[PDB]
Amino acid sequence: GPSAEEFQQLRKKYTDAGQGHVFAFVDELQTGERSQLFHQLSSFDPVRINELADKALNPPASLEPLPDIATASILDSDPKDLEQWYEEGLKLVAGNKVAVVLMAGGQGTRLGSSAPKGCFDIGLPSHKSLFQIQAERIAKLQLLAQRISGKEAVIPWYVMTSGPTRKPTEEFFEQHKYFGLNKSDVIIFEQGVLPCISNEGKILMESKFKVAVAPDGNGGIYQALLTSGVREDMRKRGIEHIHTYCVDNCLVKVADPVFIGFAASKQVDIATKVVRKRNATESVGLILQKNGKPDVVEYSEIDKETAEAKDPKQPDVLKFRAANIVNHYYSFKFFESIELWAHKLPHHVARKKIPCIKEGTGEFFKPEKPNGIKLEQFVFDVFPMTPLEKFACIEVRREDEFSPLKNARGTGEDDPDTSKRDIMSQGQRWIEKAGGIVITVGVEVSPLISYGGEGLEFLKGREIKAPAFIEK
Ligand SMILES: CC(=O)N[C@H]1[C@@H](OP(=O)(O)O)O[C@H](CO)[C@@H](O)[C@@H]1O
Ligand SMILES: Cn1ncc(Br)c1N
Ligand SMILES: Cn1ncc(Br)c1N
Ligand SMILES: Cn1ncc(Br)c1N
Repeated sequence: GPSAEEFQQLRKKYTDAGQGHVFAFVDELQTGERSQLFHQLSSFDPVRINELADKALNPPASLEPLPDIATASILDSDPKDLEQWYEEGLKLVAGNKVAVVLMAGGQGTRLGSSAPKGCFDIGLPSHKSLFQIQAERIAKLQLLAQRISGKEAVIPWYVMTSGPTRKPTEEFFEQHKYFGLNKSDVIIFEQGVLPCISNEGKILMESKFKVAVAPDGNGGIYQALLTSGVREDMRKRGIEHIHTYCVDNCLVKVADPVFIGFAASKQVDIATKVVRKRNATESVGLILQKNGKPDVVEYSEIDKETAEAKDPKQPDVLKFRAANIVNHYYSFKFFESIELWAHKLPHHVARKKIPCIKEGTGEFFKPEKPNGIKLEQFVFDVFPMTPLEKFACIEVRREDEFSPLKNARGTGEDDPDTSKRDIMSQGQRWIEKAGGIVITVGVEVSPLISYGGEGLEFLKGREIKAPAFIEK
């Protein structure tokens, strides 16, 4: 019983807003289930929900590649610059100035796992989860940074989850003792939610006592950094540089020192990585300059014309081919401005099949056709807020840096088999370059042995029979 007169004023607000049907079932509810609905409805402003539904449902460009000033490439940067960025990056780690934010609030709808995507075991000989691989890269990088400071290096690991992934993720991290990181340096927090909206603009009811909600997209990171206390913790620690990435990339160079030292040396607010797009239809965002500003056209939003546009003088090469691999740098100073622009991030509309109560009956039904929409903010929608001179984009090698897990085994791409093959082909490559000989497919190299190919001299001359696993 959370008051009765408060229940009344809340009912007025929703009914005035044309959303009174959320109370249609109140008179047959337990006291617990009533209190659930009251509290959760009180967390949403129904007028604001109408505004969003209206823009989504009744909705109302100069478009060029990024100029050369804002762009760089691992593939053709002066090696003096690559070494200098690497060294400076590593200095910043050794200065305890580098934090990581892992975006891991995804559902993995194409993967159809029961567990968080970061728990998934892609069938490596180690059977290590994506999370563990990433934790060991952090572990290894901390050790590398010690080797040029002679002091302990800490990179705090902020892990952003959704309501659906938060509990299993914390249990997994706990069961694995945080993969050998200090639990005090790993913070698990949660992104926010928005209500799912029917095609007619009506809030959808999951049960007779609960509204259907969904995570607010990876662009919900910003808001969540404030409300979780994470930005505060970063400030306390003296963090100045933050690498943000998606959980699903099994090759991700966590806190990559070249990237950090590149961005810091340019004094950007924001930097981002790309790879050459694989073909016209790859499900990647494209980074470009839109209306004079840095920006991303998401794969779900691009038209055929722009996706298939060819380069004037290279008729089989796409004009727009800087594929977003969700690897971002921010200055800490950028995050200090979140309150000024968080509310300006647009809401992207996705038409979704949302299980709910049929308004009228109460029969909790799984719908056939998309009955409603989910709204999501995207992390990269801050790019057009950022001046070109304070933005930087750097090309990396797909085979070293981007191998996403989108689909279930059996698909044939961006799946557990392509992921394993990419990690094991990278390990063989590194071993062969250090003098090792591989019989033979591929070799898994623990990040604790090598972060990025270093430290493998001990393998010179040794014959390794693939498939193998190099651990301590
Ligand atoms: C909002 C966002 O981060 N979108 C990203 C993200 O797409 P998904 O819809 O999450 O698969 O990962 C892609 C790379 O796997 C990237 O190209 C795209 O732009
Ligand atoms: C010239 N160009 N366009 C996309 C990307 Br990647 C590069 N290098
Ligand atoms: C994108 N933006 N707007 C104000 C400020 Br300070 C920043 N970084
Ligand atoms: C044209 N462009 N976009 C990103 C990057 Br790297 C380059 N060169």
